[PDB]
Amino acid sequence: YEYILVRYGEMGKNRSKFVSTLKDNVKFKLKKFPNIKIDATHDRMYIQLNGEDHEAVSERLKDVFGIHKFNLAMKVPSELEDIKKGALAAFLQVKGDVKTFKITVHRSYKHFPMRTMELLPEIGGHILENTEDITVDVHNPDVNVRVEIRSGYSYIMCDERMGAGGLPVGVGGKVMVLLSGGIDSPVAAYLTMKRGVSVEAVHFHSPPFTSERAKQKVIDLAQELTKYCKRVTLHLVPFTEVQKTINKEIPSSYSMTVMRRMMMRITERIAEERNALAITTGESLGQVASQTLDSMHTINEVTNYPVIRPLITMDKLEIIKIAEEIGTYDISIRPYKPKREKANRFEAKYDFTPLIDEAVANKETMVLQTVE
Amino acid sequence: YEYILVRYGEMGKNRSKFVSTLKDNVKFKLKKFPNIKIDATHDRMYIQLNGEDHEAVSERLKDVFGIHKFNLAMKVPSELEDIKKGALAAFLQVKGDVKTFKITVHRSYKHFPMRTMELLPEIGGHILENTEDITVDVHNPDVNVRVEIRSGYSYIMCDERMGAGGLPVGVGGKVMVLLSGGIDSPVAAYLTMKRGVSVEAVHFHSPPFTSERAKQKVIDLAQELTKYCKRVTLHLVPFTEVQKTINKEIPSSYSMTVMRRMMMRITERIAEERNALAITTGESLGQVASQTLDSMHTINEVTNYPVIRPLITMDKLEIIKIAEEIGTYDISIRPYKPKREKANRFEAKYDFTPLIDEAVANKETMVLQTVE
Ligand SMILES: Nc1ncnc2c1ncn2[C@@H]1O[C@H](COP(=O)(O)O)[C@@H](O)[C@H]1O
Ligand SMILES: Nc1ncnc2c1ncn2[C@@H]1O[C@H](COP(=O)(O)O)[C@@H](O)[C@H]1O
Repeated sequence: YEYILVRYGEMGKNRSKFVSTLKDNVKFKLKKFPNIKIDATHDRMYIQLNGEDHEAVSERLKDVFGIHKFNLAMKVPSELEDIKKGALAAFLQVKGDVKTFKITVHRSYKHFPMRTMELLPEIGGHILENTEDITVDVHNPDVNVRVEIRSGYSYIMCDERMGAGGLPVGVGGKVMVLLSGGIDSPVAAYLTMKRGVSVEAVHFHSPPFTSERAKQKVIDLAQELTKYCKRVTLHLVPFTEVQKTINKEIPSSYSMTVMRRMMMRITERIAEERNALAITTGESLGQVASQTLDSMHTINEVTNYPVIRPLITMDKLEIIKIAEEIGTYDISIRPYKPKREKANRFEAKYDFTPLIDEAVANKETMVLQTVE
Repeated sequence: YEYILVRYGEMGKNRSKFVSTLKDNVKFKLKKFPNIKIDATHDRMYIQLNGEDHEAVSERLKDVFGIHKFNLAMKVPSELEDIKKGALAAFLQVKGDVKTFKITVHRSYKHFPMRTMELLPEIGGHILENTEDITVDVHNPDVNVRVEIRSGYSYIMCDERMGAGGLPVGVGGKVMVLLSGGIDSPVAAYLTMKRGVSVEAVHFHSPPFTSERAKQKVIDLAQELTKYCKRVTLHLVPFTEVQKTINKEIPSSYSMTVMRRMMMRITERIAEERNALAITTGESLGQVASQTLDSMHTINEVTNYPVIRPLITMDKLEIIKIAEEIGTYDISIRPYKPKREKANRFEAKYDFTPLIDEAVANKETMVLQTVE
């Protein structure tokens, strides 16, 4: 009711970069709760509520990567009486079938006048004589009342919620994610972010002979991903001229291979511009619509940038499960052996460099946020 | 008791390559059951048992990638009487608390004299008057007795077992997997195989100042992986001289970066020799012992071969879970920001090409099998 105490996932200078990234991301997520103050130490993040609805704050906190668990806590002055009080207040904030309880005491303030042995019956007694049909269970308690005793101030909590886990978005760096309208790529973007890497999305569209409705899918997908980070930058690359030239200059059996090669070349040029160190795709091995190893081998020739492939060894079912969980599935669902020698030999016949450079120069950038 | 009918995972020329790969892998797995005959059509694989212990065959069948499910079946001639018989025999082969049953009839042979409507009470009646304390349930049956009626011969089955899933090892091609003694790399090798890609393992060891016990770990890990494919080819590359030269020629802050770059260069040279189209690693993002994106970005400079990274966005817990499931965990457990400009500038100072070529020439190859 007074505080939310967030416990970090897992991590010197590495912790600083972790904490301050988490701070900024949490701050941004809760900015529509302007009364809150946040102190983030190297071991714990303290969210001072100052009247702000703890439930409302909780519902937004659970979507932030980098948080293992968090607790709704009471911060009370550190003598027995103020401790007794805070325990009760914390206890009463627990909705649901509440019939039994337990008290647990961590004593970090070693010079506290009373012993844990003695504190137990005291706090229990105070909750007992201030409730109605409620007893204690040491073995099967409904509500665990945990008392952390520190000097000056002490925390009481009963309400432990799971966080999203993973790593604060931004701590690991930045990659470009190749986003398309299928089920896969948004999932891959999501998994990248969960490991603390922020993503900028890159989408190739060919405005005449691809529809606006298909472009809206990608925008909608990028919009949905805003739930998991501060903002999603979406680069829309006009691909139509490159697509046309490939049809004219390249033998048909290789047109798709070269187009994907051209996609990767352009994406690398964007990655450099944006100081991104890798490129994410939703490629996976061995599905009907998934490319062969031969295809992958031939397309990857054009870049020695890491190509992060989160779904590389995942099956359709686990991919769909996640897409459903994160809520990109129903948007995605809207219904709209190559060799290196030959790929090179065909590309030798026309200089795609001006096309590549213009496509980079012509990209449009949207910046999406969760619109509260 | 007479047959095992395997149902395929999921997949023209693509099915042929799938079926015959599965056939060869199953054949190899069951070669110590020499009486068995295997017919594999494009829709089903039939294993004629010919007296061979079906349980023993089942226990080895469940570890073969490419099998969704399989059934212990009876193949009986296709008139009512031989059908009644086979149903009972199939039913009686079911160990466990058997008290109720049900009959289900798929009628693929359209010109079969009797209708499903009539077949139901007949087969049920025959099992009823030939068992003791057993009735039928249409809603909550212990044993489902499924009758597939075809011309000439018909199948009865009650015993549906799950298979390993994934894709027949070999169907997708071949990659080199970089294998080390940690928890990760064997898991990555395993996940690669489950998507139907066979792996050849590559391990760098530096015989004087790495132990034989550490090399035995990798051998043990490769041995354990033989459970999931026909054989594991393990390449042991002597790395000591390259390691020494790096210590002498390279500034210390970059020695590890260059060593890994040298590893990747050698591995690519081996991949080519072995007609492998990619390289698998157990790299993941954002664990304490995992490399940074900067590190990954700088090491990947030296190869434009696909680098398959199955665990790239997995956490420690899911990695450990799998390593435990596949039984590599307890072997692994045995206790034994770089920039491209600087990496290149330092490597410019000494020609590592002769070292790279000799290491490739000096690799030793072991071939491991599951030793029944
Ligand atoms: N039009 C596109 N724009 C951006 N990325 C794409 C596009 N098409 C495909 N991709 C990326 O390439 C991956 C594999 O392509 P595919 O095998 O054609 O589904 C997808 O998961 C996307 O990450
Ligand atoms: N000595 C080695 N031999 C072969 N592969 C290795 C070796 N050391 C590391 N690797 C590979 O590189 C990956 C990441 O290395 P690391 O970040 O050092 O654990 C491991 O998962 C292995 O696939």
